[PDB]
Amino acid sequence: AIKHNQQIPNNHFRKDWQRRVRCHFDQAGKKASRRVARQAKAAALAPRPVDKLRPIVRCPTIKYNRRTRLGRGFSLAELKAAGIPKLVAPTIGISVDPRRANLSEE
Amino acid sequence: GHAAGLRAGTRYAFSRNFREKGMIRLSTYLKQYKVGDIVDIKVNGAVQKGMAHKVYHGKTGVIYNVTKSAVGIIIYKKVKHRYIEKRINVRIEHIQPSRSRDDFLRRVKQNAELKKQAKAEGKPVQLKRQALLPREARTISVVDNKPETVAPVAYETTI
Amino acid sequence: VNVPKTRKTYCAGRSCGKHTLHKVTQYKAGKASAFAQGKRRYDRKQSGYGGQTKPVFHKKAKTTKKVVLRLECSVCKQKKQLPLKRCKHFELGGDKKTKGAALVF
Amino acid sequence: AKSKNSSQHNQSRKAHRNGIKKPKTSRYPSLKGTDPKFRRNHRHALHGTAKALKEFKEGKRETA
Amino acid sequence: PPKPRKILQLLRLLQINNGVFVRVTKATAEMIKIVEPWVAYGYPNLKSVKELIYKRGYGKVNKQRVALTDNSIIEENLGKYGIICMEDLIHEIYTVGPNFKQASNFLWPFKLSNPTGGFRTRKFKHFIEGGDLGNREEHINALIRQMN
Amino acid sequence: GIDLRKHHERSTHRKAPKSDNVYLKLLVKLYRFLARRTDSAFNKVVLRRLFMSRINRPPMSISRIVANLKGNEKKTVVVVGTVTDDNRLLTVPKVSVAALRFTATARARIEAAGGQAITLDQLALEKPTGANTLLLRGPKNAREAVKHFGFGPHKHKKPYVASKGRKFEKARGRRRSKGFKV
RNA sequence: AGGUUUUGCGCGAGUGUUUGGGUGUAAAACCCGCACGCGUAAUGAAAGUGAACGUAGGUGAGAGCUUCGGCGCAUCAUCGA
RNA sequence: AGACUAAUCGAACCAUCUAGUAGCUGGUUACCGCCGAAGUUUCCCUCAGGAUAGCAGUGUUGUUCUUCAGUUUUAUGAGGUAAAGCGAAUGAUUAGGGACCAUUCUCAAACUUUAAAUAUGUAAGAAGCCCUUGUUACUUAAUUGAACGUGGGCAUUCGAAUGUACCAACACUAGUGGGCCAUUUUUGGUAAGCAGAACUGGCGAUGCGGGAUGAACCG
RNA sequence: AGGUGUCCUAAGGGGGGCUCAUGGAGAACAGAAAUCUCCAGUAGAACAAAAGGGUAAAAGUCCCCUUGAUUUUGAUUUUCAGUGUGAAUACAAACCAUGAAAGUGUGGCCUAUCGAUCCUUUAGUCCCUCGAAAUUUGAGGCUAGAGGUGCCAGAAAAGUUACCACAGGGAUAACUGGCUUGUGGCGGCCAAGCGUUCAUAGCGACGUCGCUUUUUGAUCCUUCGAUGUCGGCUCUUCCUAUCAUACCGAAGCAGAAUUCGGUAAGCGUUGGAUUGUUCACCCACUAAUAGGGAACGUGAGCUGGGUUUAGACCGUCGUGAGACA
RNA sequence: ACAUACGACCAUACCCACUGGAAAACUCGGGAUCCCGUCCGCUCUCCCAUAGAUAAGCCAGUGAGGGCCAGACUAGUAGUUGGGUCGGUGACGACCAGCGAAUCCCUGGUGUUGUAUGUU
Ligand SMILES: C[C@@H]1C[C@@H]([C@H](O)CC2CC(=O)NC(=O)C2)C(=O)[C@@H](C)C1
Ligand SMILES: [Mg+2]
Ligand SMILES: [Mg+2]
Ligand SMILES: [Mg+2]
Ligand SMILES: [Mg+2]
Ligand SMILES: [Mg+2]
Ligand SMILES: [Mg+2]
Ligand SMILES: [Mg+2]
Ligand SMILES: [Mg+2]
Ligand SMILES: [Mg+2]
Ligand SMILES: [Mg+2]
Ligand SMILES: [Mg+2]
Ligand SMILES: [Mg+2]
Ligand SMILES: [Mg+2]
Ligand SMILES: [Mg+2]
Ligand SMILES: [Mg+2]
Ligand SMILES: [Mg+2]
Ligand SMILES: [Mg+2]
Ligand SMILES: [Mg+2]
Ligand SMILES: [Mg+2]
Ligand SMILES: [Mg+2]
Ligand SMILES: [Mg+2]
Ligand SMILES: [Mg+2]
Ligand SMILES: [Mg+2]
Ligand SMILES: [Mg+2]
Ligand SMILES: [Mg+2]
Ligand SMILES: [Mg+2]
Ligand SMILES: [Mg+2]
Ligand SMILES: [Mg+2]
Ligand SMILES: [Mg+2]
Ligand SMILES: [Mg+2]
Ligand SMILES: [Mg+2]
Ligand SMILES: [Mg+2]
Ligand SMILES: [Mg+2]
Ligand SMILES: [Mg+2]
Ligand SMILES: [Mg+2]
Ligand SMILES: [Mg+2]
Ligand SMILES: [Mg+2]
Ligand SMILES: [Mg+2]
Ligand SMILES: [Mg+2]
Ligand SMILES: [Mg+2]
Ligand SMILES: [Mg+2]
Ligand SMILES: [Mg+2]
Ligand SMILES: [Mg+2]
Ligand SMILES: [Mg+2]
Ligand SMILES: [Mg+2]
Ligand SMILES: [Mg+2]
Repeated sequence: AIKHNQQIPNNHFRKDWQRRVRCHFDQAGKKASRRVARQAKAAALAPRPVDKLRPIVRCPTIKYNRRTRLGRGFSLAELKAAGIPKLVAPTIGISVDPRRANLSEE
Repeated sequence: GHAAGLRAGTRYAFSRNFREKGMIRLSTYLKQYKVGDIVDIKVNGAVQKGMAHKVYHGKTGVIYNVTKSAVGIIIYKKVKHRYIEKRINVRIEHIQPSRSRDDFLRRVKQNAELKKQAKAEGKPVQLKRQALLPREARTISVVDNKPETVAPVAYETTI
Repeated sequence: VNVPKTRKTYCAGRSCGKHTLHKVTQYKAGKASAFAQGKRRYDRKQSGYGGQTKPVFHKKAKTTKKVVLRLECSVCKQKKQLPLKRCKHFELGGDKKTKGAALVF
Repeated sequence: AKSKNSSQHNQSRKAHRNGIKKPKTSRYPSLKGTDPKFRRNHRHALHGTAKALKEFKEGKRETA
Repeated sequence: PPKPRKILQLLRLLQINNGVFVRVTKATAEMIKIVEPWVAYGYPNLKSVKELIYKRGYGKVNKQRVALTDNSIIEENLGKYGIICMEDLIHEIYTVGPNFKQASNFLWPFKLSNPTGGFRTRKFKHFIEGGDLGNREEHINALIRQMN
Repeated sequence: GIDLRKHHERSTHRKAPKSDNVYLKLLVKLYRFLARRTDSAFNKVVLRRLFMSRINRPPMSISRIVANLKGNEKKTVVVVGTVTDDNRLLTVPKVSVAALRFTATARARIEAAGGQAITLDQLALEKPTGANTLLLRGPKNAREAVKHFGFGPHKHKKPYVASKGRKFEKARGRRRSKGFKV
């Protein structure tokens, strides 16, 4: 039913979409409850920090390798060099990642 | 309609006159055409190469491109609600210079001569053409011919 | 329609670039790779319980085919295609016509 | 149900509602579509004339 | 028809009982011959020209229909051609002068009324065959008195 | 009845801005008075351009101001529009520019060079008639939408396509190998 | 919801806070920043390559300005790079 | 007997998918102001429908010494209709006469030596004209030409009339895509308030005075 | 009124020589038609194929040489939306053909002779990709053809419904009405003849002018959210183109009987056998047994014989379901 | 002015018949080794320019010649554009404002011209 100089439509609305419409009216309510949960966690964890120490890693593609971010956990090679037992670091707020490997000394 | 190809209905338009068919006069090939000339298209049926469609037969246009044995003509074709520029490649055998443009060109040259002559002489002259004017007063002499009294004629003769 | 076995035409062989003598044959359509992407795609669509999945041309109006000549250069040894008009009883034999010969009954 | 086949009635009145206007022509018509030999040469003829006017204006030439 | 419609627009006769002055040479004569089934024309005299302009003569000033009640309007519009008063304007019309085109075009078309007494039984016939259309040569003055 | 072909035809040009900008209303009142009470044809054009919409007042860059300002120096450049900054212009000379708007980068650089970045109400003060002024207009047909106008066969215009790639408008009517070319 | 043209508005080679975080008079208002979307570069099927001879050119028209000799925005036509 | 199967049978009843689809029928809610149509082109498993162009509105912009025209005049082309012709070609055709020839009567949508009326193309200049001269890789035997120019000369009588109560361009989009009537020309048909065309004007979309009465007639 | 879906290595391209159809005259077989010679011969021949233009030291015919029926993409024309397809025109850059040369040649003297997406296949690209790296098969790409859509801008497609259904249409048929009157019916004009002789007592051929809407056609304006669709029975009224009755004129009117015509529609115009029948055809009576209209008058007046659903039979047709004024 | 070569318009120039043509030219002409082409030196090709001739070609004049060209008549006729509440049952016709042909018979004429080279 194309009528004029239009752009050819790409509206994927032929599958009874009205049953699966998710409206986020609780965006403000969820935010307030997340902060309440965070406050409770901090109070129970005091005086420990609410989070854990994580390493610096390089992003894994040619588009993003120019930038570094936070990784999941410290590799076993890093932990051994630092002089921290592998099963002691989790008890003192350090994140451990046995899967990660180090291919560079830097 | 049922048949709508080229040359349809050109039985008389593209033919040649009664006693001037056969060989084509060579003055057609010896005419010289410049860009900007105004020429009349008249399709000659004795040459079937490089014709123009029957719509352009009898039309007039301005030459815009000159190539070996044919010229390009810009013709305005009326198509319903607008005119369209049409560039027609037609052989020099189907065209001829328009005498209306030549008559204009002798007039523009002439107007310069009178204007130059008048300015040197010292009086103004009129350059615009003027349409026929109402007759002025005149006196008619009847010394030789006197008026003839004519009356309507009777039906009289049946045949 | 009669066509000679040889004709001298332009050869764009990057080494001749001019008119050379060509060997003229008739192009026969080769057939048919069973691993062409269209054939692989068609086979999987047909498989299953759907039935027949693509149109099957039943009608027919043309009684002829355009004859395509393959011209092979005598020097470059590369080919060149040259289609002709629709005709029946095409031949490359080149049995030349005779003018003014007596008819045979 | 048969209908009316063709009609040119009211087609002239429809055309003249907004007039039958010829397209406007500028001073310099397009040289595309002219003879290629003439067209290539005209490129060089204009290039030289521009250079001659530039030299005359600047001072290196006194013939324009 | 379309062709007579165009000619009546070129002669500025867009209404019924609308009058204009026309100098006849050849081109205007052939235009009027086409639109004879719509117009009646003749040769006006001095009284016809004079009474038309004094009573129903309006000027065309900035595309506006302005009554000619004093000589200032004529002076400020037709002054370039030596016409500075009503008498100059009337003289340029009655005697076809060099600036007849500008003087005639300056005058808005005359908006006359229906004739008092006229016309006659059959109006849309030629004046020769008992009608009104066509060229009543010098009789247009009698018609003008009725319609003005 | 009278034989007319049109009745009550309106002027096609805008006679008052559609903006509810109170400050722009004051500016139009000033230039209505100026255009009426002066013989300056410059005032009439400036009044007319104040009415125009936002697509008829395209932005101008300092580089385009600099390009046209030679050897027209000692003249005040007047732009009824927005003057934008150009990164590609490494240095900005001393210029006098009067405009409706200045971007923060453009105003800072013009003033840093030692020039004047004034508004159109300031311009009407020292130059009530455009005595030494250069009236400049931005590129009207540089808009993206104009690239789509008049689309048709053999028109070389931009189609309405939601993506760029070897697909979506490249096969038939775009090359002779698939049917024809346009 | 996604397009397109037009109108008004903010910023403008940038623009968009509100996925999220801080804060709060508490589903509001206010603040924050990394990425990201669109734009800034196109053209090829792709490998790929990737926009100044020149006051970013010449010619004609061109509102406006003019020190009255000229300069000439936008835009159109044309010959170029 | 396509009979009966809870008043239901050429496939029962109940609830759901389901607000099934419908190029088809019906309906679609205040006022005033301004502008205001089409039943036509091309394509379509198209013929009761669409897309496309045309007709219309609105919003603008370049401007507002804007330019042109359903017109005439002058100059100059094209056409093959009406009429005419057959002691002219082709075809049809009557009669006598002299030895095929000289005559004779009547014809042609698909014949013609001729040939109107109405309609129809173009021109009537500054984007022009004249003199000198410049550029080129085109052309010429050739600084001979062609095209484009610099510098000069022609001025607003700048090279017919009339009008300009239509300046030009752009964007977006509506409705429409059943038409009908009449003068003149004209096709099929015995004819038709029949079917189908060309130009123009009307009704549809339009009231008013006349034709007693009436969509088209007259004003 | 006709044509096309083909045909042609020449019937394409170049160059040269010649003139055709026909007519007259002449030569053994030889004659109306064989071949040879001369003269005249504006094309009256030929040009593949319909028709129309065009062509004479050619565009025809014969001879000589060739493949321009090649490569590269552009511009323009016709149909046109100024889209596609088909076809055509003029140039430009190569490589060629022909001719002494100027020149001509991008298929057929011109107007018809034909085909998208997808897929397959071929030619070219010394080319690009198979995305961890490399080689070779294989596959996919780019440019140009072919394989085909004749419903020819291109769906992949047999019937029947009398068991039927829905959305609609008076855009469209079957019944009335409306225009028309070929056809049906009826009436005039002329006068060749018929009538013992004698055109017109009575007829009237060959022609020709009309009228009606009681026949049937033609058309499709009204009605498809229905105007109950034949006939008969019953009943009323109207028309005249008068069958009878009233009064008259004419006759090939002696009487009787009969025929033609005038005013005139006041008043009548039947009982039955067969058929649903309108119509028809007989029997009998009668002054006479005239012709028509009123929505083919008249179904909330009747009847239901026919027509006109569903059941059933037969004949023909169909493989069959089923069809059959 | 005439002739020749190349032309322009392409019959006022063509077709038939009769008569005449000073100078030069054109032409018919004489021969077949070479170039060349034929059944045939007919045509084409080559050589001769002495011999002969205006018989033909060519040119000119003539014909109450055919034709062609132009005019007159046909004729303000045929036809046609616009108009009327014009005429007529109609077919058609007249008038108003305009345009406006073509036959048969009749008469006159029978090429004009350019470049270049020559001519008694
Ligand atoms: C008849 C045969 C096939 C035909 C082609 O594969 C038909 C396609 C058309 C496409 O649009 N998709 C369809 O499913 C099938 C091809 O062109 C012809 C030459 C030869
Ligand atoms: Mg002709
Ligand atoms: Mg050809
Ligand atoms: Mg299986
Ligand atoms: Mg229709
Ligand atoms: Mg009174
Ligand atoms: Mg009014
Ligand atoms: Mg953010
Ligand atoms: Mg960004
Ligand atoms: Mg430029
Ligand atoms: Mg049954
Ligand atoms: Mg039951
Ligand atoms: Mg429902
Ligand atoms: Mg289809
Ligand atoms: Mg409907
Ligand atoms: Mg539309
Ligand atoms: Mg014709
Ligand atoms: Mg006739
Ligand atoms: Mg004649
Ligand atoms: Mg004849
Ligand atoms: Mg004319
Ligand atoms: Mg539409
Ligand atoms: Mg309607
Ligand atoms: Mg009305
Ligand atoms: Mg030849
Ligand atoms: Mg095409
Ligand atoms: Mg060539
Ligand atoms: Mg041939
Ligand atoms: Mg493929
Ligand atoms: Mg294909
Ligand atoms: Mg089709
Ligand atoms: Mg079925
Ligand atoms: Mg049924
Ligand atoms: Mg049935
Ligand atoms: Mg019927
Ligand atoms: Mg009848
Ligand atoms: Mg009916
Ligand atoms: Mg109907
Ligand atoms: Mg009904
Ligand atoms: Mg009803
Ligand atoms: Mg009823
Ligand atoms: Mg009677
Ligand atoms: Mg009846
Ligand atoms: Mg009843
Ligand atoms: Mg039954
Ligand atoms: Mg059987
Ligand atoms: Mg039946």
